[PDB]
Amino acid sequence: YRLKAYYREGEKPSALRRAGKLPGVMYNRHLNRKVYVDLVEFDKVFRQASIHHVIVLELPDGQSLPTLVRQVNLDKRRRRPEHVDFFVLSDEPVEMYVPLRFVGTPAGVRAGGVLQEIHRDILVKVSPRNIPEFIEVDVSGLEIGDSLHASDLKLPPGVELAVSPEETIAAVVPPEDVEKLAEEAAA
Amino acid sequence: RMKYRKQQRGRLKGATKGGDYVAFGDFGLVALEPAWITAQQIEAARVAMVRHFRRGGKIFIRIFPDKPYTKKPLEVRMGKGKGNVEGYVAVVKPGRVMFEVAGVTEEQAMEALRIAGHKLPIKTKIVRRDAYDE
Amino acid sequence: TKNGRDSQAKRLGVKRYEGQVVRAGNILVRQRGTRFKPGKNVGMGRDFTLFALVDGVVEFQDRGRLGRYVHVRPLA
Amino acid sequence: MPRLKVKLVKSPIGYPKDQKAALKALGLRRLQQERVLEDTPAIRGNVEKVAHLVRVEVV
RNA sequence: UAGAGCACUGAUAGGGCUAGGGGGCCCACCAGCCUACCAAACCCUGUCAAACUCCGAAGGGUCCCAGGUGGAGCCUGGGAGUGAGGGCGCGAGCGAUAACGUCCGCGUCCGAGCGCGGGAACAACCGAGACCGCCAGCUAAGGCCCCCAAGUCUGGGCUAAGUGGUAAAGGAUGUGGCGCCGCGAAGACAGCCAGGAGGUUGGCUUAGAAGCAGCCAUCCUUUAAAGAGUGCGUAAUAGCUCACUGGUCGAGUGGCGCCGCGCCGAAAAUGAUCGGGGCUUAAGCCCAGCGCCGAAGCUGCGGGUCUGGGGGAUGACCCCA
RNA sequence: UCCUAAAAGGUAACGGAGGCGCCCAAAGGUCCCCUCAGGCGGGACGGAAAUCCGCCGGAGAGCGCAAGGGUAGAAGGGGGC
RNA sequence: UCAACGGAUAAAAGUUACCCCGGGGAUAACAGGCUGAUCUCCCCCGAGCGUCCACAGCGGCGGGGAGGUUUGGCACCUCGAUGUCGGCUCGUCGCAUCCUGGGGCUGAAGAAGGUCCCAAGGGUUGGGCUGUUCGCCCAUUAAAGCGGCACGCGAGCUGGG
RNA sequence: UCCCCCGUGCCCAUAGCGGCGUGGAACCACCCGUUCCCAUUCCGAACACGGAAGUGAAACGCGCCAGCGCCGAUGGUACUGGGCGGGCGACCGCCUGGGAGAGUAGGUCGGUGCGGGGG
Ligand SMILES: [Mg+2]
Ligand SMILES: [Mg+2]
Ligand SMILES: [Mg+2]
Ligand SMILES: [Mg+2]
Ligand SMILES: [Mg+2]
Ligand SMILES: [Mg+2]
Ligand SMILES: [Mg+2]
Ligand SMILES: [Mg+2]
Ligand SMILES: [Mg+2]
Ligand SMILES: [Mg+2]
Ligand SMILES: [Mg+2]
Ligand SMILES: [Mg+2]
Ligand SMILES: [Mg+2]
Ligand SMILES: [Mg+2]
Ligand SMILES: [Mg+2]
Ligand SMILES: [Mg+2]
Ligand SMILES: [Mg+2]
Ligand SMILES: [Mg+2]
Ligand SMILES: [Mg+2]
Ligand SMILES: [Mg+2]
Ligand SMILES: [Mg+2]
Ligand SMILES: [Mg+2]
Ligand SMILES: [Mg+2]
Ligand SMILES: [Mg+2]
Ligand SMILES: [Mg+2]
Ligand SMILES: [Mg+2]
Ligand SMILES: [Mg+2]
Ligand SMILES: [Mg+2]
Ligand SMILES: [Mg+2]
Ligand SMILES: [Mg+2]
Ligand SMILES: [Mg+2]
Ligand SMILES: [Mg+2]
Ligand SMILES: [Mg+2]
Ligand SMILES: [Mg+2]
Ligand SMILES: [Mg+2]
Ligand SMILES: [Mg+2]
Ligand SMILES: [Mg+2]
Ligand SMILES: [Mg+2]
Ligand SMILES: [Mg+2]
Ligand SMILES: [Mg+2]
Ligand SMILES: [Mg+2]
Ligand SMILES: [Mg+2]
Ligand SMILES: [Mg+2]
Ligand SMILES: [Mg+2]
Ligand SMILES: [Mg+2]
Ligand SMILES: [Mg+2]
Ligand SMILES: [Mg+2]
Ligand SMILES: [Mg+2]
Ligand SMILES: [Mg+2]
Ligand SMILES: [Mg+2]
Ligand SMILES: [Mg+2]
Ligand SMILES: [Mg+2]
Ligand SMILES: [Mg+2]
Ligand SMILES: [Mg+2]
Ligand SMILES: [Mg+2]
Ligand SMILES: [Mg+2]
Ligand SMILES: [Mg+2]
Ligand SMILES: [Mg+2]
Ligand SMILES: [Mg+2]
Ligand SMILES: [Mg+2]
Ligand SMILES: [Mg+2]
Ligand SMILES: [Mg+2]
Ligand SMILES: [Mg+2]
Ligand SMILES: [Mg+2]
Ligand SMILES: [Mg+2]
Ligand SMILES: [Mg+2]
Ligand SMILES: [Mg+2]
Ligand SMILES: [Mg+2]
Ligand SMILES: [Mg+2]
Ligand SMILES: [Mg+2]
Ligand SMILES: [Mg+2]
Ligand SMILES: [Mg+2]
Ligand SMILES: [Mg+2]
Ligand SMILES: [Mg+2]
Ligand SMILES: [Mg+2]
Ligand SMILES: [Mg+2]
Ligand SMILES: [Mg+2]
Ligand SMILES: [Mg+2]
Ligand SMILES: [Mg+2]
Ligand SMILES: [Mg+2]
Ligand SMILES: [Mg+2]
Ligand SMILES: [Mg+2]
Ligand SMILES: [Mg+2]
Ligand SMILES: [Mg+2]
Ligand SMILES: [Mg+2]
Ligand SMILES: [Mg+2]
Ligand SMILES: [Mg+2]
Ligand SMILES: [Mg+2]
Ligand SMILES: [Mg+2]
Ligand SMILES: [Mg+2]
Ligand SMILES: [Mg+2]
Ligand SMILES: [Mg+2]
Ligand SMILES: [Mg+2]
Ligand SMILES: [Mg+2]
Ligand SMILES: [Mg+2]
Ligand SMILES: [Mg+2]
Ligand SMILES: [Mg+2]
Ligand SMILES: [Mg+2]
Ligand SMILES: [Mg+2]
Ligand SMILES: [Mg+2]
Ligand SMILES: [Mg+2]
Ligand SMILES: [Mg+2]
Ligand SMILES: [Mg+2]
Ligand SMILES: [Mg+2]
Ligand SMILES: [Mg+2]
Ligand SMILES: [Mg+2]
Ligand SMILES: [Mg+2]
Ligand SMILES: [Mg+2]
Ligand SMILES: [Mg+2]
Ligand SMILES: [Mg+2]
Ligand SMILES: [Mg+2]
Ligand SMILES: [Mg+2]
Ligand SMILES: [Mg+2]
Ligand SMILES: [Mg+2]
Ligand SMILES: [Mg+2]
Ligand SMILES: [Mg+2]
Ligand SMILES: [Mg+2]
Ligand SMILES: [Mg+2]
Ligand SMILES: [Mg+2]
Ligand SMILES: [Mg+2]
Ligand SMILES: [Mg+2]
Ligand SMILES: [Mg+2]
Ligand SMILES: [Mg+2]
Ligand SMILES: [Mg+2]
Ligand SMILES: [Mg+2]
Ligand SMILES: [Mg+2]
Ligand SMILES: [Mg+2]
Ligand SMILES: [Mg+2]
Ligand SMILES: [Mg+2]
Ligand SMILES: [Mg+2]
Ligand SMILES: [Mg+2]
Ligand SMILES: [Mg+2]
Ligand SMILES: [Mg+2]
Ligand SMILES: [Mg+2]
Ligand SMILES: [Mg+2]
Ligand SMILES: [Mg+2]
Ligand SMILES: [Mg+2]
Ligand SMILES: [Mg+2]
Ligand SMILES: [Mg+2]
Ligand SMILES: [Mg+2]
Ligand SMILES: [Mg+2]
Ligand SMILES: [Mg+2]
Ligand SMILES: [Mg+2]
Ligand SMILES: [Mg+2]
Ligand SMILES: [Mg+2]
Ligand SMILES: [Mg+2]
Ligand SMILES: [Mg+2]
Ligand SMILES: [Mg+2]
Ligand SMILES: [Mg+2]
Ligand SMILES: [Mg+2]
Ligand SMILES: [Mg+2]
Ligand SMILES: [Mg+2]
Ligand SMILES: [Mg+2]
Ligand SMILES: [Mg+2]
Ligand SMILES: [Mg+2]
Ligand SMILES: [Mg+2]
Ligand SMILES: [Mg+2]
Ligand SMILES: [Mg+2]
Ligand SMILES: [Mg+2]
Ligand SMILES: [Mg+2]
Ligand SMILES: [Mg+2]
Ligand SMILES: [Mg+2]
Ligand SMILES: [Mg+2]
Ligand SMILES: [Mg+2]
Ligand SMILES: [Mg+2]
Ligand SMILES: [Mg+2]
Ligand SMILES: [Mg+2]
Ligand SMILES: [Mg+2]
Ligand SMILES: [Mg+2]
Ligand SMILES: [Mg+2]
Ligand SMILES: [Mg+2]
Ligand SMILES: [Mg+2]
Ligand SMILES: [Mg+2]
Ligand SMILES: [Mg+2]
Ligand SMILES: [Mg+2]
Ligand SMILES: [Mg+2]
Ligand SMILES: [Mg+2]
Ligand SMILES: [Mg+2]
Ligand SMILES: [Mg+2]
Ligand SMILES: [Mg+2]
Ligand SMILES: [Mg+2]
Ligand SMILES: [Mg+2]
Ligand SMILES: [Mg+2]
Ligand SMILES: [Mg+2]
Ligand SMILES: [Mg+2]
Ligand SMILES: [Mg+2]
Ligand SMILES: [Mg+2]
Ligand SMILES: [Mg+2]
Ligand SMILES: [Mg+2]
Ligand SMILES: [Mg+2]
Ligand SMILES: [Mg+2]
Ligand SMILES: [Mg+2]
Repeated sequence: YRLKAYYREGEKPSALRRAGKLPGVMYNRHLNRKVYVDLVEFDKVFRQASIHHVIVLELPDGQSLPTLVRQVNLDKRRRRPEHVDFFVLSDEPVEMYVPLRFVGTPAGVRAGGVLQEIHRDILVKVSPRNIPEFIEVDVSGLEIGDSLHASDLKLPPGVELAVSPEETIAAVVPPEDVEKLAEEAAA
Repeated sequence: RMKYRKQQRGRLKGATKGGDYVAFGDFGLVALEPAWITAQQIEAARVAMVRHFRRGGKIFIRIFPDKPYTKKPLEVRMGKGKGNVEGYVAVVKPGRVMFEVAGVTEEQAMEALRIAGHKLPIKTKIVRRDAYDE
Repeated sequence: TKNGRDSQAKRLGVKRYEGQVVRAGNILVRQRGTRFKPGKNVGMGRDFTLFALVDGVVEFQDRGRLGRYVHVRPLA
Repeated sequence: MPRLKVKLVKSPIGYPKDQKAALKALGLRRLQQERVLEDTPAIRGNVEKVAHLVRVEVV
């Protein structure tokens, strides 16, 4: 996805927000710059984009850059972004969380139950060349009380995980109900 | 539970840490206003939620009551309240995420998460999940 | 309702700060245990008190894993 | 540097003791009183506190 | 310490993992296998703590150096009064996140400034520290439609409640403003004419359960169209109806979210009222700007006194601060 | 002793919690030597836990007693005088 | 264990409705006030009940508030005195309405009733028991309302408590 | 001036854990033995003495690695001296000066002073 950035310096972050320009930063092992996109704009983009999909930043230097969103700090009290970080990628093995499609409705979901998707993305070492829009998961052999860890994954080429081989991806869990109430309040 | 004894009141200054983001679940309920939420108040919302979608998905409870609630039996001034009469409470400041629902449709989360809001002493708000993570 | 107890305050802490002239043997720091260790011309008594052994000025120094030391850099 | 002119305008009444003493050090007797003096670091320091009670010119 | 943090002490929701416990098949040689149960330890997710801290400010404290001649400071000594305090702002405990409550800390004003202007009135809220005189002058807070000094001032919005003239969850096609989404001249929204169906009477329970009590759920066919179904209704039907398509029509229209002012929620005791009268493109609310009234504050002029300094060999007395 | 106590000291309430009215001729002085708790494995009686060996294990042990601060580069355990 | 721990003697407990003096609203009891936990009423949510059907009628779990009749908290005027329960006389005001008037809904055929809304104008009985307030009861009624006024009213009365 | 090793101090984890490689000529360790000095609550394990032969295994020196530990910005927010405004309140906002913790980017398998032997 693409987005038009702007250069910043001494101006008050508070003042920028007044107008509608969300401040932020861009950087890597070599770069580091005070910047600010337009909020309403960034929203449209970041909503779709997220920290999984790359963004092409466009400065008034004609400069295009393949920046990944590192973190976005929010205004506690009525949620809303205050300030962003953009990691300028290059071509080296970078790690980063990437999406997760749990396709197929497990034995539990069928017999009444709940798919608890512990994760919705995975920290994996990877090249800027590789940006698998997702990673499918055959989660269907899941009975009530079962789980799916990292060890089980459809890892595309060149994509090694950075997390643990044990760390769980998701699980099916029992569905709370009203009959449960009788027992709970009693004991 | 265990801890120790009775605990001072302390104020509820700005909702700084008073808050979070949606952890698990499809939707959730946030506090717009600071308050002490009682044990009873909590369970009230819970059981409400379930009762709404019988045999339903999963309700998360991000808040938890650990402050002892002191109170005097209709007397005057010796010692500190035997307290614990309402029992215990949770410090909810503006922003905090209190309940997550998952495994249901919007019209269910909206309704249930709303009904719960009727048990809470506070103005509240129900969130989708935007995308803002970390 | 038993609780009205307490002990009287012991008023302890650093008594003379860094960059302060000191006479022969006046106290410099009163401390609970060994929040501070001796140093150049600086001994310590039973209660872990730290006092000057000579005149001159007091200087502090943090030695990390070692401890925090306090000594008098004399002159005359 | 330039000498500072400093006129007192808002009554120091009710204002914390410290500032009471600043207006004293700045030689600011009574209200609406003019007062021109050197711009040193320590002079400003006082004029600093009592800002909300004085307007500063430059001469 | 505020903050924040979870590395110690504890607390904690969910999941992974895994000792011990529960309960079934399988047993007696004791073993094993399950477990939409209980649960230590460990892990990830997420979080709490006055008496928890890996971390940690603003700030405060003290020494040195400098400014600082002030009803400053220090030393000896004569004289005291005071040892009920009070309210307000802030930071805590107690209290019920009650009290013109209480108890500390920092500050402040009343005390003793119930002297002066503002707040209708009112120790302590805003303004200001009264030596005396003046039928002079500028301003402070506040205020400038009349009671009542001074603008029925200028410009741009909002409010129709007398809101303003002082109540909460919660509610609602009040009105104004910004934003995103979808529909529409290949005809939208509304209304209005026609169908709105077939196996089906969906499967399961129930005396009964025909889209239509309760439970489980995701077919295709005639078609341009009609949901294993929206709401009523019968004992159960049919029924009427939305959904749904096509025509009439002719231009806009439906929704989501943010902001400003207002509406409901709103019941008391001697007579009413925002101080009053009155006020509606305001005399209300928000933004901007010029002017003016307004204290015992400040300036002008005169006098008193005390201190300090300068003139006075001279005292006396004279000038000045 | 700790908190309240607002990062100097201090600081109240019939505020929140707990101890003291002793003990030790060694539990004292010094010289020399020595380093725990706990977790896993191996071991006849033992048996979750005696004692033995291995490995990991910076202080979670210990310091006569409450709590805090300190602390194995000893204040902790042993010995000689 | 001078432990009441800065320790008055070497050496010490009760009682007063028979009581008294000096003081205090610096401090209780009455009342007022502030507060509103308790109290009275209203409201939000709607699990559920009512064959069907959430409000004809009802409402778990929890939430917001009004009023200032009760119980209470505080100690502010009043201790050089503000007489305290009940009755009696005379009342007057509120309205959250007991009756009569008007109205929507109804699980309203009619008659009768349920419930909410409007509405103080006037009305709101006599006796037994007890100091009683309160309450139970007898016989009636259109009805036998609740509450404020120092729980109105002792320089008006009574004086059972 | 330089390099190797040895003894010692300093900053006090960017120096540490683990992994891999490396040197015994000098140095150091281990190794030989326990008559003597001296020593084990028992053991020459340890400390101690005499001393070639063997060895670089262990220990240690050096170096490469980041997986763990450790260091870790920038921007931004919390909070906050001082000044001002708002709500009945529980609270909230503005100005001026200060400004973290966490997390991110990234760094690290150290640096250096004196003395002594060795080319
Ligand atoms: Mg694919
Ligand atoms: Mg409460
Ligand atoms: Mg009492
Ligand atoms: Mg889902
Ligand atoms: Mg969904
Ligand atoms: Mg509610
Ligand atoms: Mg609410
Ligand atoms: Mg809401
Ligand atoms: Mg986030
Ligand atoms: Mg005390
Ligand atoms: Mg103490
Ligand atoms: Mg004390
Ligand atoms: Mg203390
Ligand atoms: Mg100061
Ligand atoms: Mg004057
Ligand atoms: Mg922890
Ligand atoms: Mg954790
Ligand atoms: Mg846990
Ligand atoms: Mg747990
Ligand atoms: Mg757990
Ligand atoms: Mg479980
Ligand atoms: Mg088992
Ligand atoms: Mg098990
Ligand atoms: Mg078992
Ligand atoms: Mg059996
Ligand atoms: Mg079985
Ligand atoms: Mg059998
Ligand atoms: Mg089992
Ligand atoms: Mg692990
Ligand atoms: Mg861990
Ligand atoms: Mg974790
Ligand atoms: Mg982790
Ligand atoms: Mg703390
Ligand atoms: Mg610390
Ligand atoms: Mg850390
Ligand atoms: Mg740090
Ligand atoms: Mg200073
Ligand atoms: Mg000086
Ligand atoms: Mg004197
Ligand atoms: Mg006193
Ligand atoms: Mg006082
Ligand atoms: Mg005072
Ligand atoms: Mg005061
Ligand atoms: Mg108060
Ligand atoms: Mg004064
Ligand atoms: Mg007056
Ligand atoms: Mg007033
Ligand atoms: Mg006064
Ligand atoms: Mg006054
Ligand atoms: Mg004028
Ligand atoms: Mg003016
Ligand atoms: Mg003005
Ligand atoms: Mg105008
Ligand atoms: Mg206008
Ligand atoms: Mg009004
Ligand atoms: Mg509202
Ligand atoms: Mg609304
Ligand atoms: Mg609408
Ligand atoms: Mg068409
Ligand atoms: Mg049909
Ligand atoms: Mg059928
Ligand atoms: Mg059938
Ligand atoms: Mg049919
Ligand atoms: Mg039917
Ligand atoms: Mg299919
Ligand atoms: Mg019919
Ligand atoms: Mg039938
Ligand atoms: Mg039909
Ligand atoms: Mg529109
Ligand atoms: Mg009403
Ligand atoms: Mg304006
Ligand atoms: Mg203006
Ligand atoms: Mg001008
Ligand atoms: Mg004057
Ligand atoms: Mg004059
Ligand atoms: Mg003279
Ligand atoms: Mg003379
Ligand atoms: Mg002369
Ligand atoms: Mg003469
Ligand atoms: Mg003369
Ligand atoms: Mg003259
Ligand atoms: Mg202490
Ligand atoms: Mg402490
Ligand atoms: Mg302190
Ligand atoms: Mg302390
Ligand atoms: Mg402070
Ligand atoms: Mg302080
Ligand atoms: Mg505190
Ligand atoms: Mg301190
Ligand atoms: Mg307390
Ligand atoms: Mg004795
Ligand atoms: Mg001995
Ligand atoms: Mg061991
Ligand atoms: Mg092992
Ligand atoms: Mg064995
Ligand atoms: Mg054993
Ligand atoms: Mg064993
Ligand atoms: Mg330690
Ligand atoms: Mg102990
Ligand atoms: Mg101890
Ligand atoms: Mg301490
Ligand atoms: Mg200790
Ligand atoms: Mg300790
Ligand atoms: Mg320690
Ligand atoms: Mg310890
Ligand atoms: Mg020793
Ligand atoms: Mg010892
Ligand atoms: Mg000894
Ligand atoms: Mg005594
Ligand atoms: Mg005695
Ligand atoms: Mg004493
Ligand atoms: Mg006696
Ligand atoms: Mg007697
Ligand atoms: Mg008596
Ligand atoms: Mg008497
Ligand atoms: Mg008698
Ligand atoms: Mg008698
Ligand atoms: Mg008698
Ligand atoms: Mg008698
Ligand atoms: Mg007598
Ligand atoms: Mg008397
Ligand atoms: Mg009083
Ligand atoms: Mg009273
Ligand atoms: Mg109330
Ligand atoms: Mg009750
Ligand atoms: Mg009530
Ligand atoms: Mg109400
Ligand atoms: Mg009602
Ligand atoms: Mg509900
Ligand atoms: Mg509903
Ligand atoms: Mg039913
Ligand atoms: Mg329902
Ligand atoms: Mg229930
Ligand atoms: Mg109930
Ligand atoms: Mg209720
Ligand atoms: Mg409540
Ligand atoms: Mg309630
Ligand atoms: Mg309530
Ligand atoms: Mg209530
Ligand atoms: Mg009362
Ligand atoms: Mg008082
Ligand atoms: Mg009198
Ligand atoms: Mg009288
Ligand atoms: Mg009415
Ligand atoms: Mg009624
Ligand atoms: Mg009627
Ligand atoms: Mg009828
Ligand atoms: Mg009716
Ligand atoms: Mg009697
Ligand atoms: Mg009667
Ligand atoms: Mg009456
Ligand atoms: Mg009364
Ligand atoms: Mg009364
Ligand atoms: Mg009376
Ligand atoms: Mg009488
Ligand atoms: Mg009477
Ligand atoms: Mg009477
Ligand atoms: Mg008589
Ligand atoms: Mg009698
Ligand atoms: Mg009598
Ligand atoms: Mg050379
Ligand atoms: Mg040379
Ligand atoms: Mg050195
Ligand atoms: Mg090796
Ligand atoms: Mg060799
Ligand atoms: Mg041999
Ligand atoms: Mg031998
Ligand atoms: Mg021999
Ligand atoms: Mg010999
Ligand atoms: Mg020999
Ligand atoms: Mg020896
Ligand atoms: Mg031996
Ligand atoms: Mg020999
Ligand atoms: Mg060789
Ligand atoms: Mg070799
Ligand atoms: Mg080697
Ligand atoms: Mg090595
Ligand atoms: Mg760190
Ligand atoms: Mg960091
Ligand atoms: Mg920063
Ligand atoms: Mg500030
Ligand atoms: Mg401030
Ligand atoms: Mg300012
Ligand atoms: Mg206010
Ligand atoms: Mg940081
Ligand atoms: Mg981290
Ligand atoms: Mg990294
Ligand atoms: Mg390293
Ligand atoms: Mg290494
Ligand atoms: Mg050298
Ligand atoms: Mg050399
Ligand atoms: Mg050489």
